[PDB]
Amino acid sequence: FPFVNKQFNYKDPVNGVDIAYIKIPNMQPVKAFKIHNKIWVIPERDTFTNPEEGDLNPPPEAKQVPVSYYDSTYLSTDNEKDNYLKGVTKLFERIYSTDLGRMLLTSIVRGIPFWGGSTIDTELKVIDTNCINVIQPDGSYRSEELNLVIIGPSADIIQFECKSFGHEVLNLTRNGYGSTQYIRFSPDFTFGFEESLEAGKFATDPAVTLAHELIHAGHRLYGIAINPNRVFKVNTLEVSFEELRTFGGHDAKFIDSLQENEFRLYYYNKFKDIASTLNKAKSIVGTTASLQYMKNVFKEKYLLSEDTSGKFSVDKLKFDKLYKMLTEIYTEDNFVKFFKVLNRKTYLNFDKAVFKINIVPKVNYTIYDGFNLRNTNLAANFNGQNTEINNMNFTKLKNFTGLFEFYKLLCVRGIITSK
Amino acid sequence: QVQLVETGGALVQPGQSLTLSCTTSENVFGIYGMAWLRQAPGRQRELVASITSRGTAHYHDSVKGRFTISRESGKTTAYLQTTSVNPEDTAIYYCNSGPYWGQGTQVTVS
Amino acid sequence: SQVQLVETGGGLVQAGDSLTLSCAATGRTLDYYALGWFRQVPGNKREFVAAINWLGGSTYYADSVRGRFTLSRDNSKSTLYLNMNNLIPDDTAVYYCAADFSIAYSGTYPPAYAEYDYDYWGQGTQVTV
Amino acid sequence: QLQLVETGGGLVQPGGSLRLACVASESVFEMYTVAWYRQAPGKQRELVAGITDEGRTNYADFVKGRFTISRDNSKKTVHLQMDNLNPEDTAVYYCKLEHDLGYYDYWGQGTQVTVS
Ligand SMILES: [Zn+2]
Ligand SMILES: [Zn+2]
Repeated sequence: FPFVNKQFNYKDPVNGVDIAYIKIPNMQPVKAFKIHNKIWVIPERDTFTNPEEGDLNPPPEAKQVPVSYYDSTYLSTDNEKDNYLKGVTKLFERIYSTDLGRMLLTSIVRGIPFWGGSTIDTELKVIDTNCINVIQPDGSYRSEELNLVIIGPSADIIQFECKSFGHEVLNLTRNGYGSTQYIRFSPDFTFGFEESLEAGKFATDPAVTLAHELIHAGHRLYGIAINPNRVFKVNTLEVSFEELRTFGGHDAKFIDSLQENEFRLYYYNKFKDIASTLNKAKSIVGTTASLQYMKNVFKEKYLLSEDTSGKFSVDKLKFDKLYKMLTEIYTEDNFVKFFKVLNRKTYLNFDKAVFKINIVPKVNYTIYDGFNLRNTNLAANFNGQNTEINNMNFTKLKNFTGLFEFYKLLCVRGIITSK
Repeated sequence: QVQLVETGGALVQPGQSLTLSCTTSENVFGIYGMAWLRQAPGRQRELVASITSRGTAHYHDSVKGRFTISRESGKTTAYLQTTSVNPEDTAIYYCNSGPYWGQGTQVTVS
Repeated sequence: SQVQLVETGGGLVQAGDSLTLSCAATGRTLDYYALGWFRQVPGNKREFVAAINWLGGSTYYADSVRGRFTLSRDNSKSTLYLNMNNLIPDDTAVYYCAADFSIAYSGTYPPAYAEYDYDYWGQGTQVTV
Repeated sequence: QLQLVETGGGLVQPGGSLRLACVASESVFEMYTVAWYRQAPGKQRELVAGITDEGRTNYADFVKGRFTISRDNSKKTVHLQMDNLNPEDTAVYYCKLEHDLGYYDYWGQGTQVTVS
């Protein structure tokens, strides 16, 4: 019955299938694990996606963001990597335990990046940035396409992100194509927030943060992520449209209804254009599979309607439902509702405290209850998330900054010239 | 659909003291906080009062001292009290909580 | 969880006739799994025959066997059958039967076509025509 | 995933009425078309009545307006008012959640309905 079909240990021998050394489009291979189709986990500190961030030593204290935490020794031992892999897998299972998280994970699995990398109009070809090189026992390399990579954080440990390799001219995260998403995330740390009671000494369920990054990845796999240039400026530091949409709840209403309808119109037209490119496709390059096979795969991804002549079109109501699922249903607020946990009430609650956790032992954190274990002292009043009642599960590493205690007035920033 | 309604706007003599009230339907004050912003026809939008969901308050330098903003924890209505009002407070006062706005009360001095 | 796969039916036949290979499965569920068949001639790379998704009967055949080979299932005994019709001398190879798990296999979703997607394998049976 | 349990079944005299109900509390009720299916001991599991998230109802031919399917999205429940029951309706009724995008389907354990 579980999401992950295998029980993985970091020291298990590689086989070139689901446990193997790999290489990213941009090093020497790193040991990674294929926990599910199209999803891989690299129990390593991310020094590969950005070589400019291949230094784990903390920058000068003036250059440090107020909400940051550094530890160059984290995720360096085989035991640390084993525990990281097990915790990431457990959080994936906890997300899968809910219907919302299962739906999101299904969307991610079937959200294969589009084969729009050919210079010929009628040819379907894969984009190499959406692949990884898997070492074979033979010793050769296999170019395998995928959807999601979960890698440990870089220098800043609590800097969780979802970023993708880009096309030189195309914006794959915004033209409906999609690209393989790499998520900097760690299950060994959690955040504490301060929400007024209607005394806020509660910690974040890391499943909620992983689901946040998974919603980012789901937006970006279907190529509907909001441009990171569309940003609110806060005054009394900025907040992107993407983050506010991703949190959902009341924060999503910072985006005007007219902008939401413009997004819907543009992505309806882009899905129509993708369906038409599938209709006009005649050749396919670089795969055992047939052209109709890739056609059907992307039909199942974008939920295109197929007439009795094989040609594709987008059912308007099915597009509306898919888009509303990806943007309004996949939200942090809905994940808080499903997990029945306590969490920040707005993405604008910038102040965080940094705590160390160990979610792998089932006496500490379970798939169905998180920290609020059944039939325990932790089951009531979210006591499992109380960093003082459940003190055996949280160890304070960084205190609250105290620098974000003011009303957040958001003002849209205008279009700016760029290079 | 959330909505903020503010009341208490009328004529005020410079000696008199005013109280503006703002209420909401879903209690978003405990999520974001609340802000009072006043706009004079000649000037631009001015942030007169702000307060977070925890209670910390911040004021503009024009109204610092003579103004006080209250939210009072679990309550779903916020108040802005003013003493020794002067001509600078002739403006339309709008209520804000995150993305939601009121539609203003007019305050005019003699 | 884990599912075992056994393959029976290989043998010697003559060009043009039909044959059926059986893949028996002993696992907990077989739900949300995709069962595929692959060829391998001693020498070249192992190629793909054809696969289904079990839960929602989504089939897919490789262009070397489209229209000739047909997939069929039997839930009475949890078995898979590959019916190879109009066999030709180029079909002589070792046939393997494999399984892959994905939560998206329910319904009309197409199964995987690459060996690496499939994680569980059998020992295979030889077919010579 | 989540357990779907149907309530309101039992035995009734021929020509009576019954209320069936399934609750899908933890499912995302929207994005599903909830429906009722009917399974006779040796026969097939045939579609009975399905209602979309919007409200558009769908009934089978053997249901001649005597069954009414209701859907409350507030409480994420689905009811089926069966009137004028006949011995042809004797079967176990299952409540199904059909994903509107075809991702996956949920099936309940069913409740038995017998008339005599
Ligand atoms: Zn991009
Ligand atoms: Zn985010």
